[PDB]
Amino acid sequence: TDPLLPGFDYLTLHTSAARLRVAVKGSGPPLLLLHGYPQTHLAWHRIAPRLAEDYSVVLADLRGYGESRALDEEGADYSKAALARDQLETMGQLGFERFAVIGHDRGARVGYRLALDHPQAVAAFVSLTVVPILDNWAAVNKVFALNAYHWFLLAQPYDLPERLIGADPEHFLDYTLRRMAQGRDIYHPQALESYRRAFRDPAVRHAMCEDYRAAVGVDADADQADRDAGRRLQCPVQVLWQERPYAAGQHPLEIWKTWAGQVEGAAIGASHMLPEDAPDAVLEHLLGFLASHREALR
Amino acid sequence: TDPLLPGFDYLTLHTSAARLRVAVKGSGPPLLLLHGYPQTHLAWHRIAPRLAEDYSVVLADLRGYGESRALDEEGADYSKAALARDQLETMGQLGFERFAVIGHDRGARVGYRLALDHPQAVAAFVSLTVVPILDNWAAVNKVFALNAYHWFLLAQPYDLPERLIGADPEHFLDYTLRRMAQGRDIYHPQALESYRRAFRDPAVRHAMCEDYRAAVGVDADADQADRDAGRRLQCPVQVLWQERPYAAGQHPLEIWKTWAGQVEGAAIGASHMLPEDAPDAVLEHLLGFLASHREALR
Repeated sequence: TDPLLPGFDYLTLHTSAARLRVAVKGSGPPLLLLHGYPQTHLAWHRIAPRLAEDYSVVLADLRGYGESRALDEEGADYSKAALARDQLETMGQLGFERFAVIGHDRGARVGYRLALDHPQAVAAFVSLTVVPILDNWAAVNKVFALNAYHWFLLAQPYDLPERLIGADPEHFLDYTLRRMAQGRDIYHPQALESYRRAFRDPAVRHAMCEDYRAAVGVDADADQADRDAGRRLQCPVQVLWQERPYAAGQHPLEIWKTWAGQVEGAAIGASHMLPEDAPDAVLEHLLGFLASHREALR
Repeated sequence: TDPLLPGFDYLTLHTSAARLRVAVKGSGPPLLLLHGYPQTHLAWHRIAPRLAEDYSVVLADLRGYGESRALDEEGADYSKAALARDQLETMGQLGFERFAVIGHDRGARVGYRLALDHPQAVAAFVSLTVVPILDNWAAVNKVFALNAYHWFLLAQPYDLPERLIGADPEHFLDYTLRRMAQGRDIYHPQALESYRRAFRDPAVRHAMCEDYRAAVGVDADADQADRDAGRRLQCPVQVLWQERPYAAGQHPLEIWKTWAGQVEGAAIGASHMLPEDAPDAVLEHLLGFLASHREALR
């Protein structure tokens, strides 16, 4: 019965390599919120309004997801580094050279790559559920690959996964969202229609496969280069993770401490879909982190 | 320009739990040849005629593949152990209580499980490309899961993979066969039409998913129980493998020596599809192995 994103102004930004859908609200220090797969900026609908009471809030559809599209309709770059440049250009266009980044799922992957590549631009970074892909790949075993089968399917060469997931897009979308939510009734029916309409667009499905392809390839190469160079995130980092068992060496707080000198975080008793499943818990942690690092935002 | 399976007699066997398509030819000691995924008994067309000059040759479609079907059209068992019982019943019906087994791909998985469960029935065992699933699962890493993505896709719960692979069955079949052959022109056009017609049958596709599901679950459990018990194959074993690099502990000859006291084998410079890609090399090795162990066949 609350409206979706009350008072958010919907924009379409024309950047060097993309046409990006953005929604903005608020004043004060800037926050960029980046959704994940197979979603859009509406995934933040339970979080963004509260944040916009105290901050400048920018919500974006990732390149190729939702209503955002690459201008190169044949061979665009959907690597995290390219999407990180999109974020620089987006925030710059809106008046911000330095900003906090809050990401979930693929959006957190864009976010950390942004922070690594462009440390002057990232005041603080929050990851919901994500650790760097280098660490994920090192952890692959039987159970991982069964649970996260789509990491392998969607990364197969063009156009195998596009043919398979494109056959009955809405069925695959619905199946995937239910599975990611552990069957919990977390999707606002109207947000859902938005996710569905995006997924019915073959270009969106292709951009999602390209994301997964990049994760295998160039994104992992970029992480390795940073590890080799000893390059770490320079800002405060918060990681919010799903309450579940983590193998030795796999705990998200432990992993982030190998990538950044200033790390904190908390477990949340919800599914992978933290923005929609546990918005009040997420907000409590986010608000406290941002307040505690108000000097970093300056 | 040679006919397919000249002089083979096509039978349909009515077993306790299945209706099985069988093709037989020859006299002398019995050999049971078991094809793999996504194929049928026709995969042996370049090998079986030569063997039938000197042996009793039995070719079968695995339960649910090709023209073989489970009688339980709702909830059949497609575990390797169940398909191994099918082989006992098949060979018994034809007059054989003890026989050699030559398997490729999923058929070799049926074969080794038969040998373990029913050592009195298996005179000798030949595996083309396969090691026990327990060993495969222990080797899962990033590259394995990308290369063998279908092991993970096809094992997802009912009916996810059936929906995806069933959308355009012939396209997926053709793609998969090309990939497995490394693009080599190895499929006789008429054998191909047979593989295609089977794959167009939703029941066949479902039985294939069930095979992959069993591989994750009960088949692996069965291997572990044998390992725990110290149970090994009791017959001579030959393994013919694809010439490629194998990680330490992963070489097929080394692995089979942990499962059997009498093991030999050879590399063949071909794709995974050894029966069709390298029939002359396979025959040279098979004939020599069977001749060398003629006493075991008695």
